[PDB]
Amino acid sequence: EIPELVPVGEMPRNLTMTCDRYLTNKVIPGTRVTIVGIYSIYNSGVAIRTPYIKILGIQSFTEEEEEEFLQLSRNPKLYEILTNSIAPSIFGNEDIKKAIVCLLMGGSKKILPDGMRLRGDINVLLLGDPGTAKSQLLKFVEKVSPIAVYTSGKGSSAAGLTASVQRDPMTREFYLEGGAMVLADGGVVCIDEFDKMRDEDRVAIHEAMEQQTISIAKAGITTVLNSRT
DNA sequence: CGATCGATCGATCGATCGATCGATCGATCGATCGATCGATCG
Ligand SMILES: Nc1ncnc2c1ncn2[C@@H]1O[C@H](COP(=O)(O)OP(=O)(O)O)[C@@H](O)[C@H]1O
Repeated sequence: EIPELVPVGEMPRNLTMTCDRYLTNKVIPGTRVTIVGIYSIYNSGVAIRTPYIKILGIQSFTEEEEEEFLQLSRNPKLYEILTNSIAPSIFGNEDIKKAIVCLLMGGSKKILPDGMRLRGDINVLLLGDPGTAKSQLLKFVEKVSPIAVYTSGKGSSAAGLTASVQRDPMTREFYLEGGAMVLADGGVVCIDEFDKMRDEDRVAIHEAMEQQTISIAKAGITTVLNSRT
C-alpha cells in the first residue's frame, strides 16, 4: 500500500501477486498501479498460508474540482497566497518558503535529441544555524507532497535508500527490491542530517541526483534502475 | 678660581620574547573477522 496512506508506527502491508502472458513486465518496482484481481491463498506458522493474487487487469478529478482549481489558478494573488500557505505557523522566511514551493512543482522534463534526459527535480540544501525551523520545513513538505518519504541521515543506508537485491522466501527466488529513494520516485523525499550519512550513501545519491538512475551490482548480477526523486 | 658632584648619552652585552620547523604522542574512522540462520544443490 501507499506509505502516505499508512499511519506512523506501521510498516505498509506487502502482498504477493502473479501475472502471466501479456500482463507480464508492464510494471517495474516503484510503480504505482491500480489492481483488478482475484484474492486467494496458497500453501508455502501452524497452517499459515501465504495470500496471493491472480492478476486480471492493472491500470497505471471532479468537474467542479477542476473549476475550483482553475479558479485558484485565476486568483490574482495565487503565488503569494500559496507562499503564505506553506507552513503558516512560522513567521517571515518568505524566500525559503518560495523555493520550497518551487520544489513542490518541480521543473519540466526535456529530452535531448541524443536520447539523454535532463533531471527535472529541484534539490535544495538547508545549511544554516540550528534552531531556525529548518527541520520543521521538511516535515511540512511531507504532509503536502502526495508522494512523500521522510528519513534521517543516521538511520539510513545505501541499500535502504537505493535499490537492493534480496531473495523472496515465498517463491524461493532472488528479487530486485527498491529502497526509500526508489519509493519516492515521482515525488519528493525529505532527508535530514544529510551531512551525517556516509559517503557511499552520498555517492549513490549522486547518480540519482544527476542521472535519475540507480545502478545495482551485488552478488553476481548487475542492473540499472531509474529514480526520478 | 679651581674644585665636587650631580645628571645624561652611547657602546654594548645579554636576556627575554616571538616564530618557524621538526619530532612525538594521542584521538579517531575504516578495514577486517565472526556468527548464526535462511535456502541450493549436490
Ligand atoms: N520563524 C519561526 N516561526 C515559528 N516557529 C519557529 C520559527 N523559527 C523556529 N521556530 C521553532 O523552532 C522549532 C524547529 O526547530 P528545528 O528546525 O527543529 O531546529 P534544528 O535546526 O536544530 O533542527 C519549532 O519548534 C518552531 O516552533
